[PDB]
Amino acid sequence: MMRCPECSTEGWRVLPLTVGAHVKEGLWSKIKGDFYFCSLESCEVVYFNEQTVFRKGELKTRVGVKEREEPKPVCYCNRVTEKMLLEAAEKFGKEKAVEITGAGKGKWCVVTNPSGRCCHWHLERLGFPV
Ligand code: FES
Ligand SMILES: [Zn+2]
Repeated sequence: MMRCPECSTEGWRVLPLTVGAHVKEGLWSKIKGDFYFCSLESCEVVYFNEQTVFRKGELKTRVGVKEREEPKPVCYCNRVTEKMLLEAAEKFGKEKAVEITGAGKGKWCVVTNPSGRCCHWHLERLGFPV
């Protein structure tokens, strides 16, 4: 609902629980309420709100959609990278790759995933309908 201050993309709400799991611990005192996640590949911003912006360099976690080179995480619960997904998609086809990597099968995404959401959105963005 809130728009990224850098790229204008609508972000999705994330709780302090999620933000604290992904930002460098030295920045925890700056986490004072909800943030919004910027999912745009080109934008340096990862979390933003009225008070504070955390860019890629302020996170301890690599955010898959923001990374140009491997490792490019997609599923954080099951430790699946873009490379694993496309390697397997070439061998077994995109649908059997999702099934074989285990991407999307976890439940702890609000903490493991920087977006605070299940990795389906990124899987779908990559052409792996789930
Ligand atoms: S991040 Fe993929 S199932 Fe949680
Ligand atoms: Zn942005």
